[PDB]
Amino acid sequence: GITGTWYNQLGSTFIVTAGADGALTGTYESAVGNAEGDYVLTGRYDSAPATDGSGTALGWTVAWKNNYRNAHSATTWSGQYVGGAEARINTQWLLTSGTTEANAWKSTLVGHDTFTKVKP
Amino acid sequence: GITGTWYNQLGSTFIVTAGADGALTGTYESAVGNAEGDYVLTGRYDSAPATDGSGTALGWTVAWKNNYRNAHSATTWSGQYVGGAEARINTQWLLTSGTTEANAWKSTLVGHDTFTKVKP
Amino acid sequence: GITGTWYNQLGSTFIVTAGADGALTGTYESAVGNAEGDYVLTGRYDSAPATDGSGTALGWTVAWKNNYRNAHSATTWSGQYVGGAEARINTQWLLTSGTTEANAWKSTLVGHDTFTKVKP
Amino acid sequence: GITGTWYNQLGSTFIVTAGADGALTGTYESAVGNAEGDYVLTGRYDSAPATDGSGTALGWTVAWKNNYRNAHSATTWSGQYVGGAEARINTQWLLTSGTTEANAWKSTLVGHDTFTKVKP
Repeated sequence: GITGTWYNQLGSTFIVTAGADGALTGTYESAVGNAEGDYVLTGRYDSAPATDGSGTALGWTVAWKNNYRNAHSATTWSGQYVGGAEARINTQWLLTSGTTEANAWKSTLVGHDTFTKVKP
Repeated sequence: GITGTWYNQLGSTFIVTAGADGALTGTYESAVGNAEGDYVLTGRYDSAPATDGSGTALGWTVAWKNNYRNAHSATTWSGQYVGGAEARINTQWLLTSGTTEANAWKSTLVGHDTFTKVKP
Repeated sequence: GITGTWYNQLGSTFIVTAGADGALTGTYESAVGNAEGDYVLTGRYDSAPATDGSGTALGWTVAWKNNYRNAHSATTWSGQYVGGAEARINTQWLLTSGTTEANAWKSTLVGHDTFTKVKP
Repeated sequence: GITGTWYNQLGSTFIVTAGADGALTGTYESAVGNAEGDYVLTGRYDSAPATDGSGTALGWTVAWKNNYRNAHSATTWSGQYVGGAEARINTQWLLTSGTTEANAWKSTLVGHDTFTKVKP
């Protein structure tokens, strides 16, 4: 039940299709950072998860280049999907920027997002 | 630059194809963890990187399910490709396992990987 | 502001004393993991925070050894204290277990914690 | 064998004493960021680690305020010590800054450092 629209706490929006194979493909609209419009997203998910109640592991990447801006950065979300009345995708994320060698050490931001099927 | 076979510090291999559109595709074989054989890889990279000597932002995911195993988990690498005599893909990763709600707190491991174009 | 008893989202408690010098001292009791009883806590915080409405940078460590248990691991929380009607300590943490070299790759878990001044 | 001077790959220097109890106390000189001089560091370590070859879990915090600058930030290192000819402390780190609420999402940098008993 991953296919559809999801909203994080910060008002960001993404749409995705979860293929029967394990493909995640869709769009991400970010409500923060140097971003404007929709950005392509692609990732993977466990298409045959544990049947003991455990969530479904997944992950996806968005490169912050589109027709509007190019932040020269990229975020990957790593987390799991959990079904039910209060369905949510809980993730941790890493945002790496292209940096010179001198600045590499501070190239990566880390955060956490919680996505739900309704807006905050 | 990015397209080709890559090797990390631990014995893992990473064969990737960089699309003109910013797409990352390929297969991954992990030397560690609950894995064996090839796994699908999907990601994105900045197809118009800055020209100031900055690295090239990218990310990809691998879900650890293939025809032989399912670890009920996914790893995302977030990083930057760096050129030179010694080109590298410089990454940090998160590995999230599908868990129950009462084990969600210890769901995600974090680490780093350096990919070089020659075997360790 | 920071000195006092704090509670996270999972049932853990965090009693801390903020020194004038920037020192953080106290005891922690974890509701999760390989833990029971009180554990020593030591850390630091910015004793001269900016006045522009910014949070107050801080961090502390707890090694999971006390007179009753030893989990051969340590957790560091990195975060910022935020004032208001609803003061919070906003954190991300890394939990590193002592491992063998061939398990060093899966040594560290990453997560986040929100500490409030009232019980969950 | 933690007590003494350690150098990371980036030329940073720290000195520490590991008390028989589990106390880490000392100084950190950073070779990167908005830092000048020595900064106080405090943390914890496992003072009775596993006797199977496993490393010794530890963690420490530095608040980036001293007599020279105040970056209004703080780093926590989480990792393990490993003895032997090639002794090293391998860590992951989190650098949180005080931010307004609007900017909290990007308040934390993440990296990895490897410390040795001799300079790079």
